[PDB]
Amino acid sequence: QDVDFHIPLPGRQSPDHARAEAEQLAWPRSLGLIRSDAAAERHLRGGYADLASRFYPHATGADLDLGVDLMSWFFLFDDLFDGPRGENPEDTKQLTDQVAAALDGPLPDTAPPIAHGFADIWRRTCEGMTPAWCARSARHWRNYFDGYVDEAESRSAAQYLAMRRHTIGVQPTVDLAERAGRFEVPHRVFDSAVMSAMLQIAVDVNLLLNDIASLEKEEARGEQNNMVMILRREHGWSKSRSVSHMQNEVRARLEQYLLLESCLPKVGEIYQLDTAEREALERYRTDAVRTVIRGSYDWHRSSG
Repeated sequence: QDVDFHIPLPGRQSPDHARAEAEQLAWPRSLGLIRSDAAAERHLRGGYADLASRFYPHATGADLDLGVDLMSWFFLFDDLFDGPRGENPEDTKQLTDQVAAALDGPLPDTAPPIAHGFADIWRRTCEGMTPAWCARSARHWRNYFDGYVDEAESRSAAQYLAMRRHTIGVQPTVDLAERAGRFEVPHRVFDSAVMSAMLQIAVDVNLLLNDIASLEKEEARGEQNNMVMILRREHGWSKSRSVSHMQNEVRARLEQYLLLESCLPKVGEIYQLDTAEREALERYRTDAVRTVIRGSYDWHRSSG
């Protein structure tokens, strides 16, 4: 909670958010993901419908619900690896595969509820979008899953960031902004060195914000796979020099984000984007990439 940062983007949040936070439970309940009332309340206090409403400021009604549900599923799924299952590449994969199976076709009734939940989400993420968009999203989900498997394997900052960039969930998050918004950035521009650089900054910034906010919690339990802990190790720094340096890393990433944003008009020329395309890319910049950057910061300033 509350550490100062340099984030020059407009804070926004969906006008339909309250109604969204109110009906939050019907979904995870009906899919067996939350059984008892104390678990429901343990959920309400993570504040996932709030975060959804900042990542997806442009959404409403069922489109906002799909985001709320993604946010819920995200944390529910993450819990299942807090156990012993998290240090054995084979129990992780064991699970992973049953969830990732949903990307290829229908699931056997005997699949865990965390996998039927995911399928309900994906069935809704893709309906109405184009086949190619759909396939690009699926590719992203599979690395997410493999991210968890390559993490269980582990029993260096550049090595830490390396594995963390997949497990964080940013990309499939951003992908959902397109679906909720009902638009799609030009596929050829999505693959561009400039945009993927903007995407790598959204990811990096998110895990640095995240690692700072939860500093006192993972510390009390001995975890050494946290940016702060790792930064004192590699460099031999005091816990306060490790935190300032991260604020710096963020500040510098945000500076550059803006630099890249200015190269965007020229990038649209290079790809000879037409009028509609030039616009879908504008939406993507302001409604998907920006919101994932700012939404998280605004959120860590009250909830979760």
